[PDB]
Amino acid sequence: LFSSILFSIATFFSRILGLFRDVLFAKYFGVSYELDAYFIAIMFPFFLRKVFGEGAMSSAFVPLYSEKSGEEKDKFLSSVINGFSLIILALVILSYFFPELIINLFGAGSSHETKILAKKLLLITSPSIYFIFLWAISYSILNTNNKFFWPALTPSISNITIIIGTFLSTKYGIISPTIGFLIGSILMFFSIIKSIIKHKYYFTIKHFPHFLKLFFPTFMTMVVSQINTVVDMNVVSFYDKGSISYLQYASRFYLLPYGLFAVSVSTVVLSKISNDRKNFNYHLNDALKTTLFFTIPSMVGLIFLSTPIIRFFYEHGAFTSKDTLITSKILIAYTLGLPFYGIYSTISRSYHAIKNTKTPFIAATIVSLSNIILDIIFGLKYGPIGVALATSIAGIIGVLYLLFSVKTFPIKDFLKISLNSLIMLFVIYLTDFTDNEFWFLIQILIGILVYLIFSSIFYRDLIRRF
Ligand SMILES: [Cl-]
Ligand SMILES: [Cl-]
Ligand SMILES: [Cl-]
Ligand code: NA
Ligand SMILES: [Zn+2]
Repeated sequence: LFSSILFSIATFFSRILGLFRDVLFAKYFGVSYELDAYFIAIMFPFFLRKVFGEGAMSSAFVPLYSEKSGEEKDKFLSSVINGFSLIILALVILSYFFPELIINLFGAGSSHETKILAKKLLLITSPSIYFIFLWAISYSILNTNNKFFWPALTPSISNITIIIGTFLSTKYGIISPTIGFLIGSILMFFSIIKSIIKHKYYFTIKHFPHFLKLFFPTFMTMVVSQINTVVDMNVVSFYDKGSISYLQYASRFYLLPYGLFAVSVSTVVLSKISNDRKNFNYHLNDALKTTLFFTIPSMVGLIFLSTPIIRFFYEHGAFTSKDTLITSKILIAYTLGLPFYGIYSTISRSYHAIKNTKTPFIAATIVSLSNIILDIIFGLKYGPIGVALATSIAGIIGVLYLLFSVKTFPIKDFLKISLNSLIMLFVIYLTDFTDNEFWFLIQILIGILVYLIFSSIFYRDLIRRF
């Protein structure tokens, strides 16, 4: 629909801007115990943000808010706000009085100086949760009114404040981007405060229990799917200092091709399932093909060009050649799972599309359990790269479960796409001559052209018919 395209525009801007935030992190801080500390401090809010944000709450909030009429709707809203305010307040109190609990939750293995600094920053990040939660509620209200572009854009506020703090980091140090994180949350809330403050306030949580009853199922899938990144970070804290920062650089960069190829391309087609349930198996079939068509070649390219890509974006200022080597290898480790997490995401969102919460949940559980196990075994011994690989392998396991669940997969088109991807690989390999920092961009363009040529050869009849 119109709102999906608009949503992609808003999200695209916010994520590219986010990338610039990370790039400046590499420039001004590189890999350091202090950036580790900053990451630990912001993880708790960010964990909460990612869980609730981008309309996660909406799924349960929309039906219960929109249905009500009169000032019972206003009462409902106030009930939710008050309830969450209670939980949040408890959290912030606990944070201030037992910061070692929070620190150990996210960075148990980090060094002494890192933990001290992370406490200091925690004092600044803790209040952000309240504003993030209010931002999430406000967001939902907007979704009831079918406004999607501007809410989707608000994350850019946070990115700009953090960026600015990074620019001021040469004057104030690590605390500047932390205060920027805080202020960023505040301005994100104020940007859409009107959706909340127009209604009246009632001193009650009367409807909060019902809201929790309905919300809980979507909450559990968000927690389980997200908890993995917390586990990854926690585990790598036990490796040499700077590991958290390595993993954050690699994963934040990795989230661009994942978000673009493993999720976004499959959105449009997936919409059909919601409107045409009777043909789910057929529609799902198509979706999978779409996913593969993008994820398999990308992976190849990303792996073949991981080092030059990483060097182009990150190797400035404090970020050093050693950091490029290490981060590039981590990025490969994540990228090996790209097609598997694409398939995973497609099947999961389709099941969600036919009102099935059980299977996506179970798959999430398998992936999370596997990732914790493999993070222990491989992460502790082999550090960041081991953690990333654990994530990818876990993805493979989840894919096997889901594939045995839906009992359908486009084998023929998988083979054709893999073949075209290896032709592409062969051509880009042959063209690896100049060894110039800017050469990889050309190599991507060449690769795209090769891949589309041979795809058009192997899909001639499909292009003609359509
Ligand atoms: Cl950040
Ligand atoms: Cl209710
Ligand atoms: Cl009710
Ligand atoms: Na992992
Ligand atoms: Zn109620």
